[PDB]
Amino acid sequence: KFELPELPYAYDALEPTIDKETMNIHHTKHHNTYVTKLNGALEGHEDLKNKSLNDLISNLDAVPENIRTAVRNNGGGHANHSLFWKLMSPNGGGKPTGEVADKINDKYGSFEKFQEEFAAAAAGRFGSGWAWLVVNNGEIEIMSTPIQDNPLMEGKKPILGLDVWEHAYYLKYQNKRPDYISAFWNVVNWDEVAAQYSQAA
Amino acid sequence: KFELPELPYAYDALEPTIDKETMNIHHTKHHNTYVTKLNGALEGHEDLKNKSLNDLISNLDAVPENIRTAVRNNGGGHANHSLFWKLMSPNGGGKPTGEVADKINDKYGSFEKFQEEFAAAAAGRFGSGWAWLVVNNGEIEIMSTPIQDNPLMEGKKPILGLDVWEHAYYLKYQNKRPDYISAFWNVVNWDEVAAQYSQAA
Ligand SMILES: [Mn+2]
Ligand SMILES: [Mn+2]
Ligand SMILES: [Zn+2]
Ligand SMILES: [Zn+2]
Repeated sequence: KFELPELPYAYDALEPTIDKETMNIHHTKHHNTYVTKLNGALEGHEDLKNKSLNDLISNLDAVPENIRTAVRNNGGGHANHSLFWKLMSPNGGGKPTGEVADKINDKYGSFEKFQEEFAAAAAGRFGSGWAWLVVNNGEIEIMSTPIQDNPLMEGKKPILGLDVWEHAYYLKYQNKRPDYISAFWNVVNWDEVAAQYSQAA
Repeated sequence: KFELPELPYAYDALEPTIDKETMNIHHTKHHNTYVTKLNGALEGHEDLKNKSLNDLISNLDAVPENIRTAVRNNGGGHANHSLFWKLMSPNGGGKPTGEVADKINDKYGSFEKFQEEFAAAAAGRFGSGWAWLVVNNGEIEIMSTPIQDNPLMEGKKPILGLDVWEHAYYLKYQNKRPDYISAFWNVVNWDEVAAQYSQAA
């Protein structure tokens, strides 16, 4: 029921920023694994096996203790990475657009301002985890979920996130995470962020 | 007061198993950073600045909330990695020796038995973290501390640990952690484990 999604672009379609090589691994390895561990946990747990990844991820209570964690770590990863793949593009980057843009300025004053905040957050997260641009009600803040936890698990709808696990950049940038973070901006598809905004609200 | 320690061996003195390259980074980058962040936190906090890394790490309460975390994440890392560097050797590996050996058999029956347990633990830890072979009283168990937390922070004296952060192997093994884990065994210096055992007890 849960399947590994197709990359809307080539694996080298981002080769300057993120090396096609990690793209290959991070996609056909890690991610896939999550989709695997996931499907094979809900195996036999009927009522669960009938829920959307989102619902499933949201109400982490309906899942029995015995496998709650696995649906978490694997349910989140599969969800997080799923989103990630779409928040980049060979024909993307630049500055935000749409209401998302405005809101961003209403927020931290200027986009560059926001960025400086985000970059800081993405670098804040110790160990593994992700950084995001939630949308709590008519508002949007900046947070960072550890390991694979997804913000939807706290009632906050994501619209932008950045894998910060060292496996998402250690090949090309090793320990220089800020560099990886700076680079990110070039590929980020604000069109998606936009769409992901209207739906949430 | 706190300084980055010298590697008792060359950076390529483990080149078949762990690539000299990561050895260089993991040592002169990551680790160093921790020693940096550490010294620069206790800066000004007098009574603290007079404690041994161990004491300091142990009683994580005496540290004010405002910097407790930093002494943690950085205090643990600096301690963990410090130990790690010594738990390997170009002239090491093989099977355990000394009372440590016996105890190991008393424990899981056989060393290979223990290994199978350890390897499992090292692979268990989700996200970042380390796996260890604690020594609680006259006994020794197997656990895994997340991120940089160190078992000494729970009253358990370490004698063996394995960096499991993806930065300790992603260069040579990428996502194949079990392989990295298997490989580990070859370099592990049981002589050290031994010594580290007598002292604890
Ligand atoms: Mn990832
Ligand atoms: Mn490390
Ligand atoms: Zn069930
Ligand atoms: Zn003080």
